[PDB]
Amino acid sequence: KVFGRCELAAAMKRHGLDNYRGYSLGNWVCAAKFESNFNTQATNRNTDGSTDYGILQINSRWWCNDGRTPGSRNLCNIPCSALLSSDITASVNCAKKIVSDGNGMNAWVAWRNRCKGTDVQAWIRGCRL
Ligand SMILES: [Br-]
Ligand SMILES: [Br-]
Ligand SMILES: [Br-]
Ligand SMILES: [Br-]
Ligand SMILES: [Br-]
Ligand SMILES: [Br-]
Ligand SMILES: [Br-]
Ligand code: NA
Repeated sequence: KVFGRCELAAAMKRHGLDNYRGYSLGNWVCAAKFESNFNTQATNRNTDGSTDYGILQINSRWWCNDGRTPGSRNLCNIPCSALLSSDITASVNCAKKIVSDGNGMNAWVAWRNRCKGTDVQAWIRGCRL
């Protein structure tokens, strides 16, 4: 599924992501835009053999199990395929764990490079919330 901007904002807010760990809704939408372009089915392979999955591009090296990342962890205790569903519940719960591990949203390199320090409120402007 490819979300619209305000559609994804409302779904993130319903799942408790707005202001989670101090990060306003616009930060999460911005990060979803540049990680996946709002597409739940997005996947990308990394050079070390791990793969990133879903709306927020969660890495198999640490967070989910895809059965082809030797030596990796499964800290969200989830199959990586669960992060590709049209329902964002699994991706949101895992992101909550990732953002709480000490480095904030700097875990998402596209957030640090393309969202951090910008006018992130523009990503929820004009949405009915
Ligand atoms: Br957009
Ligand atoms: Br594995
Ligand atoms: Br393969
Ligand atoms: Br683990
Ligand atoms: Br949803
Ligand atoms: Br933080
Ligand atoms: Br915001
Ligand atoms: Na893994």
